[PDB]
Amino acid sequence: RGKLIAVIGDEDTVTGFLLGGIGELNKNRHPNFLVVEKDTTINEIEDTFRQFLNRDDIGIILINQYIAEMVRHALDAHQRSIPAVLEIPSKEHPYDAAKDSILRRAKGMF
Amino acid sequence: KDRIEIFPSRMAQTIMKARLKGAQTGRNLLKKKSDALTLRFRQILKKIIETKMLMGEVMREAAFSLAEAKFTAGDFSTTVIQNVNKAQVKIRAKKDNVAGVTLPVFEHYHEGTDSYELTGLARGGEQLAKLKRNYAKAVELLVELASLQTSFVTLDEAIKITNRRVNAIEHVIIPRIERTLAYIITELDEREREEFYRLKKIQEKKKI
Amino acid sequence: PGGDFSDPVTSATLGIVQVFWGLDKKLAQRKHFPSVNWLISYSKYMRALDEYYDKHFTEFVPLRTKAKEILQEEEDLAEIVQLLAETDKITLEVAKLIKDDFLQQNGYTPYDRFCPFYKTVGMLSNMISFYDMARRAVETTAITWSIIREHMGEILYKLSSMKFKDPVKDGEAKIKADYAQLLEDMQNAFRSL
Amino acid sequence: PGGDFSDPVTSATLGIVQVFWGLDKKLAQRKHFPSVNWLISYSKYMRALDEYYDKHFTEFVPLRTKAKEILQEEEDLAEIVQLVGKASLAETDKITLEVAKLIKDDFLQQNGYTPYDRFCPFYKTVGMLSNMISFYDMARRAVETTDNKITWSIIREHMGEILYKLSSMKFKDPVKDGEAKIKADYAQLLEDMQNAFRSL
Amino acid sequence: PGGDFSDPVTSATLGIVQVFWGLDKKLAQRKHFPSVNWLISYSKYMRALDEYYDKHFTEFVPLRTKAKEILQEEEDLAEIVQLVGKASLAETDKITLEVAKLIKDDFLQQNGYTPYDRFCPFYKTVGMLSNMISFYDMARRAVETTAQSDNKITWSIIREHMGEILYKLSSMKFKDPVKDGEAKIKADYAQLLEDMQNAFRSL
Repeated sequence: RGKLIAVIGDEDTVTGFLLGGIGELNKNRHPNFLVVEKDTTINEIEDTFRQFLNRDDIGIILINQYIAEMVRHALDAHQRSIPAVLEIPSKEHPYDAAKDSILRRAKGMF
Repeated sequence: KDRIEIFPSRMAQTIMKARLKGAQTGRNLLKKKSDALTLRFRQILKKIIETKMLMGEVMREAAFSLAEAKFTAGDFSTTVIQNVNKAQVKIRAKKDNVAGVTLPVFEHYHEGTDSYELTGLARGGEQLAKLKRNYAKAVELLVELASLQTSFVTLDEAIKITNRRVNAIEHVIIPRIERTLAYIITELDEREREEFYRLKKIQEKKKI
Repeated sequence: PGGDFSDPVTSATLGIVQVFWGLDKKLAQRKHFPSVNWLISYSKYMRALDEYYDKHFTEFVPLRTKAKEILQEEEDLAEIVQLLAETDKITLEVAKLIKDDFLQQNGYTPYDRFCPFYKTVGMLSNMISFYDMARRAVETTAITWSIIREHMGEILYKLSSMKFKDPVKDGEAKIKADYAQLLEDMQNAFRSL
Repeated sequence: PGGDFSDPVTSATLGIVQVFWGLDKKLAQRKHFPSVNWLISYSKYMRALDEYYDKHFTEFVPLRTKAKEILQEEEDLAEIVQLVGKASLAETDKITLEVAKLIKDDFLQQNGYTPYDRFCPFYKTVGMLSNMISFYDMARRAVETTDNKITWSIIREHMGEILYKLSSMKFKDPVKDGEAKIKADYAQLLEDMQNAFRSL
Repeated sequence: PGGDFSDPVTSATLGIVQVFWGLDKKLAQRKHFPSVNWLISYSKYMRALDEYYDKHFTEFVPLRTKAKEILQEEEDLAEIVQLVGKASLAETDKITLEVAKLIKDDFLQQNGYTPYDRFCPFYKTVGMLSNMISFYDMARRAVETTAQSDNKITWSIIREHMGEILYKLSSMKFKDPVKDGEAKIKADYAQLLEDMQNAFRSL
């Protein structure tokens, strides 16, 4: 009721989630997502992630694992609970278990 | 610094003794709180992976149904990304007091806005509704996992705070107080001894 | 003396007298004569006055036991608090209110030259009722302490200013009517929550 | 008085005596009949008797030191277990506190009300100590843990029967059992463990 | 006896003398050889002496007061540092703590058995304190002026900027009263001060 789910992903994920209704244009006509491909750059990803951070109506972030690999330093440096960032891996490629921001916090685990 | 500055007297003994008892009670309570918070932490850890694996299989199935819909309607991706005005699902930030700490937690609210039905491209709505279910279940499970995530991080920070407090009371306060107490006891015994000596002296002199 | 609790004089007197009042560890408020130490304060006429009071006042027995309980309660907690639960708060501010207004008589003033029985009865009854109407649970019965404070700040000021009802000037009927009116004010304030 | 060890008497006695056999009521709550808190006890005649044990019980000498080391080790192991839990332990750690459990249950606790466990003749004790340490020595420099290793659950599923016999060694009564019989029996247990590592 | 101050001998002497130089065993344990517990020490000849400083070393008067306040403030923080760790304090606080630490390690410490520190002429002490307080106030004002800017100067930045300058300030104590002229050591202090000014302005 309060905030807006946001997603950054390849065409597959963003399509599938906009099917699910995850998506909004603010009063300034600005999306809460970013379609990213080979033509999208790393610095643009980081800048748009910070743009999401600036918004007060986000709550949740949905990052494809490639994108997480691309901007690892930005994700790790942002040790904030306000964006409950969740990692999710892509379609054609293996599940991403290592390099999880929370599994490193645990030590007595796999 | 090694001792709390108080002049020796019986009052000092009683007050320091009360303060010492208090220090032990407070330590013992904080230890117990830390134990409970550790338990809740570990309980979170026990379910994170199960949620992650159910996540994995669900998303795999749903993006498969997406591939099938792409076979059916061809290029509905372009029109669906074209059609973004309003969402039908929001997130509600509510609280949980599992302990004295305040815990952030989320709920999957459904606004109910009309979805964008697509039928023009060879009438793929049969695949599209199948997708509307496959991805919707995934979204629900996401909201749950995110709730778990934020709870985890806040819980971690709180438990470290309590551990700091326990160490502070355990390795600093108690030795200082008990050292002070021993010093007071020694001073009082010395004073009583001096009084005894003086009285014995006058008593011995009384013979003459 | 400097040895408040160990001199032989207090010891010997303590072993004979029937009713004893003492002060606690010397507070920073050196002018705080009405202190009471529960460690050595006692009275052994509790039984003998039961048959007198059963035909004058019977309400004060539970009130007095509750007062002793709440005083004990913050006495137990203040140690940890120096080093939280809503009931802990309610009890702590109630006990502080008692200590500041029901106790802490100046003695010399138009408002403490003498306090007859009825004034004490009204004061303590209203205080304990105020405690009871909040202590029950988070709700009014089986929110937080701050919302109670911000709503009932004026009422709390009235609770504190109860002591300024001079018996020499104001008649007893006026003062007890005022106590009852303020009781109704508390009831209205709690029911609106 | 009240456990206060600053009593001048307590300090004076502790400064002269050589051997101290501490006792603990907490141990007695568990029904540990010989309630001896080893963690606080100690003996200063170790070097005094080394000649007798060299002459008669050559093998005894190394065994006891390893035992004391194991006690300290399981203390530390218990600390780290309390920190997280027994899941995080490696296999060597698992074997070590398992041996600590078995030594505590059999070699440490005593029941003086039974004919078979009311008097130690000091050669039965030597035998059971030797067998215990022989098992502990099998755990090291003879398993894959010292590529893929072998978790102790497999070793348990293999020879829990010989573990049980090692535990039940306590029920030997010298009055009814010849000294030679018990030594031969413990040698039988040793060569049973021998066949045990031969098969695995 | 006992190392405390409860025996009647000491208490009697306190009531007569005007100046008091307490010593603390832990300080001598530290090998902080001139172990003077500035916190407990005091002197009742502060007055009837200001004229001398006004006539010779007028600048010394504010300087010592500033140093005393800094030491007191360090002490006033140290307990809360000890109870609760770092990373909960503003930049000014940690800056004051660290400069006070270097004051402790350098100015207060004095090894009179090395040939070069057997005796310290007063002007050397004055110059040393002047350099210290100048550096302190310069750093504090610099960090303060950038409090609300987009780039807040932290202590780590200051260290990265001036580690070698701090090292020279520490080694400042290596000036032999003989075999080294008064003029040259004074010029060295002035040159170091100019270096500090240049490094600050460059930032």
